[PDB]
Amino acid sequence: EEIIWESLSVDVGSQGNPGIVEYKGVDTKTGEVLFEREPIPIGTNNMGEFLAIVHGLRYLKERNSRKPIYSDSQTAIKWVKDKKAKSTLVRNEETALIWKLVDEAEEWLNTHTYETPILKWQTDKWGEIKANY
Amino acid sequence: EEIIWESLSVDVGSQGNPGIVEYKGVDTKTGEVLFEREPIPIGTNNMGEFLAIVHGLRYLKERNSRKPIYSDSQTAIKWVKDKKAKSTLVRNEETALIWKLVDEAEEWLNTHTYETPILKWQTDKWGEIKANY
RNA sequence: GACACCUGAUUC
DNA sequence: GAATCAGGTGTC
Ligand SMILES: [Mg+2]
Ligand SMILES: [Mg+2]
Ligand SMILES: [Mg+2]
Ligand SMILES: [Mg+2]
Repeated sequence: EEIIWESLSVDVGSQGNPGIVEYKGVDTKTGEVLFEREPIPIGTNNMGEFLAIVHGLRYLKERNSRKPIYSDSQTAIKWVKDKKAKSTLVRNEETALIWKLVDEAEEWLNTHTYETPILKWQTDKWGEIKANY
Repeated sequence: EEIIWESLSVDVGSQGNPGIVEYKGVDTKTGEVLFEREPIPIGTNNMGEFLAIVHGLRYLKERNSRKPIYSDSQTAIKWVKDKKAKSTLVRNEETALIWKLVDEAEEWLNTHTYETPILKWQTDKWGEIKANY
Protein backbone atom coordinates (compact mmCIF):
# COMPACT_ATOMS: atom_id res chain seq x y z
CA GLU A 1 0.00 0.00 0.00
CA GLU A 2 3.06 2.18 0.42
CA ILE A 3 5.55 2.45 -2.43
CA ILE A 4 8.85 0.70 -1.70
CA TRP A 5 11.17 3.24 -3.30
CA GLU A 6 14.29 1.09 -2.74
CA SER A 7 13.41 -0.96 -5.82
CA LEU A 8 13.72 -1.59 -9.55
CA SER A 9 10.88 -0.71 -11.97
CA VAL A 10 10.48 -2.41 -15.34
CA ASP A 11 8.18 -1.81 -18.28
CA VAL A 12 7.66 -2.80 -21.86
CA GLY A 13 7.32 -0.42 -24.78
CA SER A 14 5.93 -1.32 -28.19
CA GLN A 15 4.70 -0.31 -31.60
CA GLY A 16 1.80 -2.63 -32.42
CA ASN A 17 0.79 -5.80 -30.58
CA PRO A 18 2.14 -8.09 -31.78
CA GLY A 19 4.78 -5.67 -33.00
CA ILE A 20 8.13 -4.12 -32.22
CA VAL A 21 8.84 -4.60 -28.51
CA GLU A 22 11.44 -3.18 -26.18
CA TYR A 23 11.69 -2.86 -22.42
CA LYS A 24 13.81 -1.19 -19.81
CA GLY A 25 14.48 -1.12 -16.07
CA VAL A 26 14.97 2.03 -14.03
CA ASP A 27 15.53 2.99 -10.42
CA THR A 28 12.09 3.48 -8.86
CA LYS A 29 13.36 6.42 -6.79
CA THR A 30 15.31 8.35 -9.41
CA GLY A 31 14.09 6.90 -12.69
CA GLU A 32 17.68 6.25 -13.75
CA VAL A 33 17.72 3.76 -16.64
CA LEU A 34 19.67 0.69 -15.45
CA PHE A 35 19.08 -1.49 -18.51
CA GLU A 36 17.28 -1.26 -21.85
CA ARG A 37 16.66 -3.98 -24.42
CA GLU A 38 17.39 -3.36 -28.08
CA PRO A 39 14.10 -3.39 -30.05
CA ILE A 40 12.87 -6.81 -31.12
CA PRO A 41 11.06 -6.92 -34.52
CA ILE A 42 8.05 -9.01 -33.46
CA GLY A 43 6.72 -9.99 -30.04
CA THR A 44 3.75 -9.41 -27.73
CA ASN A 45 3.32 -6.88 -24.92
CA ASN A 46 3.22 -9.70 -22.38
CA MET A 47 6.30 -11.41 -23.76
CA GLY A 48 8.14 -8.10 -23.46
CA GLU A 49 6.70 -7.57 -19.95
CA PHE A 50 7.89 -11.04 -19.00
CA LEU A 51 11.42 -10.62 -20.36
CA ALA A 52 11.66 -7.30 -18.49
CA ILE A 53 11.14 -8.97 -15.13
CA VAL A 54 13.45 -11.94 -15.78
CA HIS A 55 16.08 -9.49 -16.97
CA GLY A 56 15.55 -7.45 -13.81
CA LEU A 57 16.08 -10.61 -11.78
CA ARG A 58 19.44 -11.42 -13.44
CA TYR A 59 20.48 -7.79 -13.05
CA LEU A 60 19.85 -7.77 -9.30
CA LYS A 61 21.47 -11.14 -8.76
CA GLU A 62 24.66 -10.00 -10.55
CA ARG A 63 24.92 -7.05 -8.18
CA ASN A 64 23.99 -9.07 -5.10
CA SER A 65 20.94 -6.85 -4.60
CA ARG A 66 17.87 -7.85 -2.60
CA LYS A 67 15.66 -4.98 -3.86
CA PRO A 68 12.24 -5.96 -5.15
CA ILE A 69 11.00 -5.52 -8.71
CA TYR A 70 7.90 -3.58 -9.75
CA SER A 71 5.95 -4.54 -12.87
CA ASP A 72 2.42 -3.43 -13.68
CA SER A 73 1.81 -6.58 -15.70
CA GLN A 74 -0.50 -9.02 -13.99
CA THR A 75 0.26 -11.60 -16.68
CA ALA A 76 4.05 -11.31 -16.51
CA ILE A 77 4.13 -11.51 -12.71
CA LYS A 78 2.33 -14.82 -12.87
CA TRP A 79 4.45 -16.14 -15.75
CA VAL A 80 7.57 -15.37 -13.71
CA LYS A 81 5.99 -16.99 -10.66
CA ASP A 82 5.35 -20.27 -12.52
CA LYS A 83 8.67 -19.74 -14.30
CA LYS A 84 6.60 -20.40 -17.43
CA ALA A 85 5.57 -17.86 -20.06
CA LYS A 86 2.30 -18.97 -21.67
CA SER A 87 2.25 -16.98 -24.91
CA THR A 88 0.06 -17.48 -27.97
CA LEU A 89 2.36 -15.67 -30.39
CA VAL A 90 2.87 -17.96 -33.37
CA ARG A 91 6.24 -19.71 -33.57
CA ASN A 92 7.95 -19.08 -36.90
CA GLU A 93 10.71 -17.34 -38.82
CA GLU A 94 9.25 -13.92 -38.02
CA THR A 95 8.92 -14.37 -34.27
CA ALA A 96 12.07 -16.49 -33.98
CA LEU A 97 14.05 -13.88 -32.06
CA ILE A 98 11.48 -13.09 -29.34
CA TRP A 99 10.86 -16.78 -28.78
CA LYS A 100 14.57 -17.34 -28.44
CA LEU A 101 14.83 -14.75 -25.66
CA VAL A 102 11.69 -16.10 -24.04
CA ASP A 103 12.92 -19.72 -23.98
CA GLU A 104 16.27 -18.51 -22.60
CA ALA A 105 14.48 -16.49 -19.92
CA GLU A 106 12.58 -19.54 -18.70
CA GLU A 107 15.76 -21.60 -18.88
CA TRP A 108 17.54 -19.10 -16.65
CA LEU A 109 14.57 -19.08 -14.25
CA ASN A 110 15.05 -22.81 -13.80
CA THR A 111 18.84 -22.92 -13.59
CA HIS A 112 18.95 -20.16 -10.99
CA THR A 113 17.78 -19.14 -7.52
CA TYR A 114 16.51 -15.78 -6.18
CA GLU A 115 14.45 -14.30 -3.33
CA THR A 116 13.63 -11.12 -5.21
CA PRO A 117 10.07 -10.03 -4.35
CA ILE A 118 8.12 -9.34 -7.56
CA LEU A 119 5.64 -6.58 -6.77
CA LYS A 120 2.54 -5.38 -8.56
CA TRP A 121 2.81 -1.66 -9.30
CA GLN A 122 -0.57 -0.15 -8.30
CA THR A 123 -1.12 2.16 -11.28
CA ASP A 124 -4.67 2.80 -10.02
CA LYS A 125 -3.20 4.47 -6.94
CA TRP A 126 0.32 5.67 -7.72
CA GLY A 127 0.13 6.69 -11.36
CA GLU A 128 2.34 5.31 -14.16
CA ILE A 129 5.24 2.98 -13.41
CA LYS A 130 8.66 4.72 -13.38
CA ALA A 131 9.99 2.77 -16.35
CA ASN A 132 6.89 3.56 -18.39
CA TYR A 133 7.32 4.45 -22.04
CA GLU B 1 -10.31 10.12 -53.15
CA GLU B 2 -11.40 13.32 -54.82
CA ILE B 3 -12.30 16.31 -52.61
CA ILE B 4 -16.00 17.22 -52.95
CA TRP B 5 -15.61 21.00 -53.15
CA GLU B 6 -19.40 21.47 -53.30
CA SER B 7 -19.60 21.02 -49.52
CA LEU B 8 -19.49 22.49 -46.02
CA SER B 9 -16.41 22.28 -43.79
CA VAL B 10 -16.61 22.46 -40.02
CA ASP B 11 -13.99 22.62 -37.32
CA VAL B 12 -13.63 23.32 -33.63
CA GLY B 13 -11.22 25.77 -32.06
CA SER B 14 -10.26 25.87 -28.39
CA GLN B 15 -8.06 27.19 -25.64
CA GLY B 16 -7.30 24.24 -23.36
CA ASN B 17 -8.90 20.82 -23.38
CA PRO B 18 -11.20 20.89 -21.58
CA GLY B 19 -11.35 24.64 -22.05
CA ILE B 20 -12.96 27.42 -24.03
CA VAL B 21 -14.45 25.94 -27.19
CA GLU B 22 -15.84 27.45 -30.36
CA TYR B 23 -16.49 26.13 -33.85
CA LYS B 24 -17.43 27.35 -37.28
CA GLY B 25 -18.58 26.17 -40.69
CA VAL B 26 -17.22 27.51 -43.96
CA ASP B 27 -17.64 26.86 -47.66
CA THR B 28 -15.08 24.23 -48.60
CA LYS B 29 -14.45 25.91 -51.96
CA THR B 30 -14.12 29.53 -50.89
CA GLY B 31 -13.59 29.33 -47.14
CA GLU B 32 -16.43 31.77 -46.62
CA VAL B 33 -17.58 31.54 -42.99
CA LEU B 34 -21.23 30.42 -43.00
CA PHE B 35 -21.74 30.10 -39.23
CA GLU B 36 -19.66 30.55 -36.08
CA ARG B 37 -20.50 29.62 -32.50
CA GLU B 38 -19.97 32.12 -29.70
CA PRO B 39 -17.21 30.82 -27.37
CA ILE B 40 -18.38 28.39 -24.69
CA PRO B 41 -16.53 28.67 -21.32
CA ILE B 42 -15.88 24.95 -20.77
CA GLY B 43 -16.17 21.95 -23.08
CA THR B 44 -14.02 19.33 -24.81
CA ASN B 45 -12.57 19.31 -28.31
CA ASN B 46 -14.83 16.41 -29.32
CA MET B 47 -17.95 18.01 -27.90
CA GLY B 48 -17.13 21.09 -29.99
CA GLU B 49 -16.43 18.90 -33.03
CA PHE B 50 -19.75 17.12 -32.53
CA LEU B 51 -21.76 20.32 -32.17
CA ALA B 52 -20.11 21.66 -35.33
CA ILE B 53 -21.48 18.84 -37.47
CA VAL B 54 -25.01 18.89 -36.00
CA HIS B 55 -25.09 22.63 -36.45
CA GLY B 56 -23.90 22.08 -40.02
CA LEU B 57 -26.74 19.60 -40.53
CA ARG B 58 -29.41 22.07 -39.34
CA TYR B 59 -27.84 24.76 -41.48
CA LEU B 60 -28.05 22.69 -44.69
CA LYS B 61 -31.56 21.45 -43.96
CA GLU B 62 -32.86 25.02 -43.44
CA ARG B 63 -31.54 25.97 -46.87
CA ASN B 64 -32.73 22.74 -48.50
CA SER B 65 -29.11 21.88 -49.35
CA ARG B 66 -27.92 18.34 -50.10
CA LYS B 67 -24.19 19.21 -49.92
CA PRO B 68 -22.11 16.90 -47.75
CA ILE B 69 -20.26 17.95 -44.59
CA TYR B 70 -16.53 17.60 -43.94
CA SER B 71 -15.17 17.06 -40.44
CA ASP B 72 -11.69 15.81 -39.58
CA SER B 73 -13.00 14.37 -36.31
CA GLN B 74 -13.22 10.60 -36.26
CA THR B 75 -15.01 10.76 -32.89
CA ALA B 76 -17.60 13.36 -33.87
CA ILE B 77 -18.45 11.61 -37.13
CA LYS B 78 -19.29 8.44 -35.20
CA TRP B 79 -21.17 10.34 -32.48
CA VAL B 80 -23.33 11.95 -35.16
CA LYS B 81 -23.81 8.57 -36.80
CA ASP B 82 -25.17 7.01 -33.59
CA LYS B 83 -26.90 10.31 -32.90
CA LYS B 84 -25.25 9.95 -29.48
CA ALA B 85 -22.37 12.00 -28.10
CA LYS B 86 -20.42 9.86 -25.60
CA SER B 87 -18.45 12.48 -23.68
CA THR B 88 -16.66 12.08 -20.36
CA LEU B 89 -16.74 15.77 -19.47
CA VAL B 90 -18.04 16.10 -15.93
CA ARG B 91 -21.60 17.35 -15.58
CA ASN B 92 -21.86 20.32 -13.24
CA GLU B 93 -22.38 24.05 -12.85
CA GLU B 94 -19.19 24.80 -14.82
CA THR B 95 -19.90 22.62 -17.83
CA ALA B 96 -23.65 23.27 -17.71
CA LEU B 97 -23.79 25.27 -20.93
CA ILE B 98 -21.83 22.88 -23.17
CA TRP B 99 -23.91 19.97 -21.95
CA LYS B 100 -27.06 21.93 -22.67
CA LEU B 101 -26.04 22.44 -26.32
CA VAL B 102 -24.93 18.85 -26.58
CA ASP B 103 -28.23 17.48 -25.20
CA GLU B 104 -30.15 19.77 -27.58
CA ALA B 105 -27.99 18.58 -30.49
CA GLU B 106 -28.82 14.93 -29.85
CA GLU B 107 -32.46 15.90 -29.35
CA TRP B 108 -32.50 17.60 -32.75
CA LEU B 109 -30.77 14.57 -34.30
CA ASN B 110 -33.69 12.43 -33.15
CA THR B 111 -36.57 14.78 -33.96
CA HIS B 112 -35.30 15.32 -37.50
CA THR B 113 -34.38 13.60 -40.78
CA TYR B 114 -31.51 14.23 -43.23
CA GLU B 115 -29.55 12.51 -46.00
CA THR B 116 -26.52 14.76 -45.63
CA PRO B 117 -23.38 12.69 -46.12
CA ILE B 118 -20.85 13.23 -43.33
CA LEU B 119 -17.40 12.94 -44.84
CA LYS B 120 -14.03 12.44 -43.21
CA TRP B 121 -11.62 15.19 -44.25
CA GLN B 122 -8.36 13.41 -45.15
CA THR B 123 -5.89 15.79 -43.50
CA ASP B 124 -3.16 13.22 -44.22
CA LYS B 125 -3.60 13.86 -47.93
CA TRP B 126 -5.25 17.26 -48.41
CA GLY B 127 -3.81 19.39 -45.61
CA GLU B 128 -5.81 21.27 -42.97
CA ILE B 129 -9.61 21.41 -43.12
CA LYS B 130 -10.91 24.67 -44.61
CA ALA B 131 -12.66 25.72 -41.38
CA ASN B 132 -9.49 25.10 -39.34
CA TYR B 133 -8.63 27.64 -36.66
C1' G C 1 -14.51 -8.83 -14.61
C1' A C 2 -9.24 -7.67 -14.24
C1' C C 3 -4.16 -6.22 -15.74
C1' A C 4 -1.66 -4.44 -19.69
C1' C C 5 0.02 -3.06 -24.99
C1' C C 6 -0.60 -0.24 -28.64
C1' U C 7 -3.24 1.76 -33.16
C1' G C 8 -5.93 5.75 -35.17
C1' A C 9 -8.40 10.59 -35.38
C1' U C 10 -8.33 15.21 -33.03
C1' U C 11 -7.61 19.41 -29.31
C1' C C 12 -4.71 22.38 -27.31
C1' DG D 1 4.16 17.34 -22.84
C1' DA D 2 -1.19 16.72 -21.73
C1' DA D 3 -6.38 15.83 -22.55
C1' DT D 4 -10.37 14.01 -25.49
C1' DC D 5 -12.47 9.48 -27.91
C1' DA D 6 -12.75 4.98 -30.82
C1' DG D 7 -10.75 0.29 -32.23
C1' DG D 8 -7.99 -3.92 -31.62
C1' DT D 9 -4.59 -7.36 -29.24
C1' DG D 10 -2.15 -9.96 -25.48
C1' DT D 11 -3.65 -12.78 -21.01
C1' DC D 12 -5.63 -14.19 -16.07
MG1 LIG E 1 3.70 -2.35 -18.25
MG1 LIG F 1 3.78 1.45 -19.78
MG1 LIG G 1 -11.08 19.34 -36.33
MG1 LIG H 1 -8.36 22.34 -36.62
